[PDB]
Amino acid sequence: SDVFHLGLTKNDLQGAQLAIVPGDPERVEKIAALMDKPVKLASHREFTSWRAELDGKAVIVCSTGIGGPSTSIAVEELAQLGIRTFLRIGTTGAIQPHINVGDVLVTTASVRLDGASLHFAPMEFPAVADFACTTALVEAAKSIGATTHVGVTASSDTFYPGQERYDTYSGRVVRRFKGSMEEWQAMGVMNYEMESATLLTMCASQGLRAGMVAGVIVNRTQQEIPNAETMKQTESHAVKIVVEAARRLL
Amino acid sequence: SDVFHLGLTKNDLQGAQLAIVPGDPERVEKIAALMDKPVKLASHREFTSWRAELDGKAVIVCSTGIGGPSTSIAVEELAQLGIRTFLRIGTTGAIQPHINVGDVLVTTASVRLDGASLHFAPMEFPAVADFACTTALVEAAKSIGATTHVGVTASSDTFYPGQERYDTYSGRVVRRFKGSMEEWQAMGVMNYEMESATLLTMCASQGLRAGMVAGVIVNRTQQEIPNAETMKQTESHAVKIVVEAARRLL
Amino acid sequence: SDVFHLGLTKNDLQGAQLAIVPGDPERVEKIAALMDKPVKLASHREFTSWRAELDGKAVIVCSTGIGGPSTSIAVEELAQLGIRTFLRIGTTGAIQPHINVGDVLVTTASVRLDGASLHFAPMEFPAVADFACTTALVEAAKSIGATTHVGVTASSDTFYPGQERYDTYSGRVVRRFKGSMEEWQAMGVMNYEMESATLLTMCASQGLRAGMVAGVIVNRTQQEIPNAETMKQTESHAVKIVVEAARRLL
Amino acid sequence: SDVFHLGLTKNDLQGAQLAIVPGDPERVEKIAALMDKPVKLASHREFTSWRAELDGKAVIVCSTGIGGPSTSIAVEELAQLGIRTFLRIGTTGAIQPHINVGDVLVTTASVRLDGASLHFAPMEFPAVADFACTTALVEAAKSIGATTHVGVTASSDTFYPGQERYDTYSGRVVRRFKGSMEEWQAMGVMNYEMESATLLTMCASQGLRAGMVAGVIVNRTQQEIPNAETMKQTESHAVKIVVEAARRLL
Amino acid sequence: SDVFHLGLTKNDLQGAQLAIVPGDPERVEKIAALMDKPVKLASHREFTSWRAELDGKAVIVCSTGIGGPSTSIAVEELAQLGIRTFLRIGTTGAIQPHINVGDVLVTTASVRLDGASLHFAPMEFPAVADFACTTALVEAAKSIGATTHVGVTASSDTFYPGQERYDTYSGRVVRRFKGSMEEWQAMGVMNYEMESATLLTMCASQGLRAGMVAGVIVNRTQQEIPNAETMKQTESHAVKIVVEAARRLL
Amino acid sequence: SDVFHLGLTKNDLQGAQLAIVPGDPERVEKIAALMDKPVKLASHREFTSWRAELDGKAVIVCSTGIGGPSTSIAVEELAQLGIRTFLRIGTTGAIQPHINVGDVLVTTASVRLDGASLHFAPMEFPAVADFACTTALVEAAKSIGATTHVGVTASSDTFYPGQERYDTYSGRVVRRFKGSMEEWQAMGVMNYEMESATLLTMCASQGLRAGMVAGVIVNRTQQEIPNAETMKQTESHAVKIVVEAARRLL
Repeated sequence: SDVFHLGLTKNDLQGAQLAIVPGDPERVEKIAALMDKPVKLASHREFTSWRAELDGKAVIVCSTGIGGPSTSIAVEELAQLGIRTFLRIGTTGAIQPHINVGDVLVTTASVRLDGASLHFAPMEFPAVADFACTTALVEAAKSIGATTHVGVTASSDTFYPGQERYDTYSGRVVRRFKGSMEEWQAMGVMNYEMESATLLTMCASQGLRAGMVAGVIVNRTQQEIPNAETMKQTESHAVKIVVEAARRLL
Repeated sequence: SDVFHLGLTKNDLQGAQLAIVPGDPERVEKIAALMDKPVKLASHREFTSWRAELDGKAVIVCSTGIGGPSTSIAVEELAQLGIRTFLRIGTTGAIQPHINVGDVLVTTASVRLDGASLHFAPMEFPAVADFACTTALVEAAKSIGATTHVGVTASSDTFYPGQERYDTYSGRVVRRFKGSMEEWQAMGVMNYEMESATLLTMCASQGLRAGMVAGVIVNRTQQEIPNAETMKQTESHAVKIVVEAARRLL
Repeated sequence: SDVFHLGLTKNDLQGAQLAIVPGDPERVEKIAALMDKPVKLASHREFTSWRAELDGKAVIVCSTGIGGPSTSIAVEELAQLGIRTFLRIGTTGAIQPHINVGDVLVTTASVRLDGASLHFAPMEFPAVADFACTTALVEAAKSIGATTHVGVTASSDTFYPGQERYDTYSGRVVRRFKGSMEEWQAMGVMNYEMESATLLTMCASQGLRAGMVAGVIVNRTQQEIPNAETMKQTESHAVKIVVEAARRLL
Repeated sequence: SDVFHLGLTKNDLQGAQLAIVPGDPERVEKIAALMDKPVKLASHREFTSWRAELDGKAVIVCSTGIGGPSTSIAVEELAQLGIRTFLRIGTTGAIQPHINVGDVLVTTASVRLDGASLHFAPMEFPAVADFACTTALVEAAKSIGATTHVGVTASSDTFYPGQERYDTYSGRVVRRFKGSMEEWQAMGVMNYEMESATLLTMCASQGLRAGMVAGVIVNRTQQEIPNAETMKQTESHAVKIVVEAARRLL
Repeated sequence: SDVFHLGLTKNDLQGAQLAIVPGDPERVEKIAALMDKPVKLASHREFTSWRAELDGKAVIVCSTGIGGPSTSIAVEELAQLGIRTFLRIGTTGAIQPHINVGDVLVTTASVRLDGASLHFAPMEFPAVADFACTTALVEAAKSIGATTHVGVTASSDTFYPGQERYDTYSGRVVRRFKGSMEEWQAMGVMNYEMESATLLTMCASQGLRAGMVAGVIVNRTQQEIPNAETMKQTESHAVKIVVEAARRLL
Repeated sequence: SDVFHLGLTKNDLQGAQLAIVPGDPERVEKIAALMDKPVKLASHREFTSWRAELDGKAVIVCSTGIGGPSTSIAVEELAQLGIRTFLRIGTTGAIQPHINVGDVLVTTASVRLDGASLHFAPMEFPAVADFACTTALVEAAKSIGATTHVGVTASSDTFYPGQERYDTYSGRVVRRFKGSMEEWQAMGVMNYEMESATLLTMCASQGLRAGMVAGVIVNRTQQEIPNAETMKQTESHAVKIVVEAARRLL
């Protein structure tokens, strides 16, 4: 009630100025947990949010939920309240043979395959991650023992029919797409997400800092299938990483 | 469970082959209250699945979530299960002046201002509604008495920039959208929304009937807003028309 | 079909674990009236059972009665079904001079002036509010403006003597409770009620969440008369608070 | 408007001075109708007040609710309006082999195993019924042709935690209530109910006449199956007795 | 020099209004050695006391002596001097087989099994603890990730002739303590200590805030007793806690 | 390496079967000095043991410490150590307007205002002293020619309210004691100490003898500005006495 969707007043941030924003409310409480004073702040549509304390400081944990459009809202919504640094988080599947399940990727920039990012800046402008927000992550990952990685991620507007795949009802991909996983695999792209380009682009084009840290929970181009526990735990290695990094970014 | 999100068995519809689909999951129960003997099929995350008889026919309601990608996930799986026809109902703003708060707008075709629909069809192909679905919706509307307007709508992939909004954080509109609304506001286009672009295209091009009704929550060119109850006008006028419509197309 | 005094079964709860509890059964219809999925379940004895949904989860608002001998019944009748949390809401008079009519009052532990509780534990053991449900209430109550105080309460097995009241038939109080209120005031107790002693005492000793909040419908030490709605509205706060605190526990 | 909880206006009893106070309102009704001009007055919480008449004199019938604290108000609130002679009637099971599931008992005094009596007179004080009220009764039952019983009654504050029963969410049977039932028998106790030691006590210690008669729907002292033919019968007879009894008492 | 017992004087506090009261006279050193410019003030019977400075303000710390009777003197004479908030820290053993030798517990309220606590409030009043103090201690233990626990502690006035110790001269206690561990256990008690009760009870009922925190040195429940390097961390953890806490409560 | 809190063995006490225990350790030195061969033996918490001799037989001193729970500890272990007779010198305050400041009291038995003794024997059992240990005191008190006063005391678990002191921080004293000093005064009790109870009751219920003597350091009800010089000598004699007193009991 000062911004919509989120349903939060500027007084609900207790003076905060930074938000960690995953894309799922099941991580919000998990995330907020790893800190102290997590007084659930609200839940209003698909934008479920809390509020915690870190080094005696205000830091929020709000989600996104599939779709750069969906995302574009929460961040702007948030940003107009007080926040001005959107550390993101999440797991994923990489497209490189040398990259393992247990390693964590830190996205420097992204392939703008989404369509949403096109509302804050032309395509010639890059979906670039903030410098400090990138080093802060690498550190936080440089210190727990997580095989760090750094590069570019493809940010496409689709799960099955978009992300270059051929398993569904019909059996195709949009012309200009048909066979895109391969090509990127040759430009040194690491993973396949779906919100980064919007984020990076909508922060980079609007004088706002943001960083990204995922967690390889499976590598499609390899025999060996992942594991429940590995996935369960690994998921948390990514939790700590960012949680721990945000402190320096305050 | 045969899907990947909706979490429903193909036997869960018990006949169902149509489906009213709103973005907000909250309304799913609101909508399915109107039919006869309803039931909550399930409701994982932003994918609330309610079912409800209507003229002895097994009809269904389901949420879309915000954004075209989120949408793509619903419809694709819903169609997978057994549906062949959709019907979207929502809230929105009307750009034209002569349009009013608490009115119904039908859409025969949408301007593609996203990047989700592109995965199913080139930008030449049109975001067109379906006759069958336009028929009822228009009739069912003139049937319950509602100042009805019919035409074209812009389905922006963003709520703030794509729909040209300066009442924001930065107050800037990338060259592209600088003046788009004022320009739209002469091509005849009536309103702004976010999921029609992906719904119409993908359906129109997959042998699946679909249409889309909605109501005006606000006319922004206007300033003297509606009122809470005016907000419940749609929550009945537009809500009844889509069911009124659902019936005829049974 | 499941229990006796209620007439509910492990299917009327839609699998739940929490539940509200207003002693008066004519308040149940108003608790749920504030929550999505509001449906009426029965009307036995004084246990007017109702159900609802808060954030897509099942919540079982239910009523107790005057005293802890009935509440005895209510609590276990519910838990046995599958409830592991309870949040009492109610009516109360304040002994402290500075607590005003309306002011929502939360509790930490009630002074054992009942009898039922003595059947679940010794008088040495403390009728303590579960830290879990006590925090929730205080947040909600506080993140809404509610003028709150948190402290000690006096759970009497009677409404006139066990709470010093002379405007009666006789006009006398048995040695024991003679001048007690006075001492409680010095002792810094907050208010008078009749159900929290059992409830609290009861759950603690059995491994069950339990918290409690109520509303100032009357103060004695003071002058002013009972207003209008602030004897139904004075509840409004508590009513909502016990609900905004509801969400948080789900 | 004259009495907080019940509503009753001193002008609603019209010089009556007796009042049969049953458990639930359903029993309050089958009673009113047997006397004359049974008129309804009001119904709040577990308190439903009817108005009858016997031989040109006013009489009141009001439900009291479960527990000694519940009753605590029914009385004082009535006794505050004009009533001075109270009579209790309900149903119970027996503990003495020499009692069949069709008898009627009368309580001269009750073992105080409650908590709301201590709010009226030290445990040294007896919970004995008046002599007139307890004479009218012993006569009324001999009349109709019943098999009376005049003795002492167990007035527990809860169920199993103080009656040697168990199965439920096992609620600790206070170390004090170990080897209770068997010892209650050896001390010539007839039944077991839950509000008499609280009714009789607040009376005698204040200047009021109360009496107690009840039928035996069950007699767990044996495994010999119980016929509902008796259940409805026993009921009516008992009520007849009291209503006949009251005739004298007026 | 001001107080007949402690010794300290109004002056020797420097406006301080919060004191950490550990039992032993050493711990006091351990603590105080953590704030700014520690300074001994007095050492008289079993009441040694220093003065510190935390986050800018003046603070106190002070040994209590065995049992609550000893505590009773300190607490009072401290409060008399100016101390309004207290905070206890000690050791103990678990009753639950799930509590571990490295865990820490905060007490909401304790089963009053002492005797001295009876010179303040009746046996009904609870051994409840100030809401904030209690919260202040759950955060601290958290702000440093500890195998934390929260709930009720048991505290009598004896070591071996009481707290289930069939080991001394007589080999048992009166008919009160005779297989009670098993008892309180079944009711959910975390530990056994002696000064807790008295403290909480005396405080709540006077107008002061007090918190109770401890650490499990011996896993008495189990066949256990730890060494000399762990009987040190237990303290470092607890010390950093009640200190970290006190900071906030300041 | 024998018993913790004390820290003493057996070869440690040269047979010593009787022992003097004067609460305060700082006064242990100046007692052992009165008997023969005064040798120090330990110093732990307050339990400061000191070996000495008399007439060729061993006698030990071991200050107990404020409160009964303390003493409880000390005595329980000395006893394990061999001791089997205890004399308890200490100070006190009289409540009679005939006993001056410096008088010497001898206790036959005292009031049980403690709480520890309940672990040693029912409240009914008396808190009396051995007879040999009582004549031993008296006579020797006559011996040095000291103004004696045989009688009874009141043993309080707490020093401020236990003995109705209003000049506290809350200026409040619970019900059980409000005006508790005139009840005693009139009753015929002479002093108010804090350890006499556990001692006597604890000893008189196992087989050990015990005694009690104290010097009047402060007469409550009294005033008449206490003459400076008299207060030390006050404690002096009552020391000489016990030492000498202990003479006959060897």
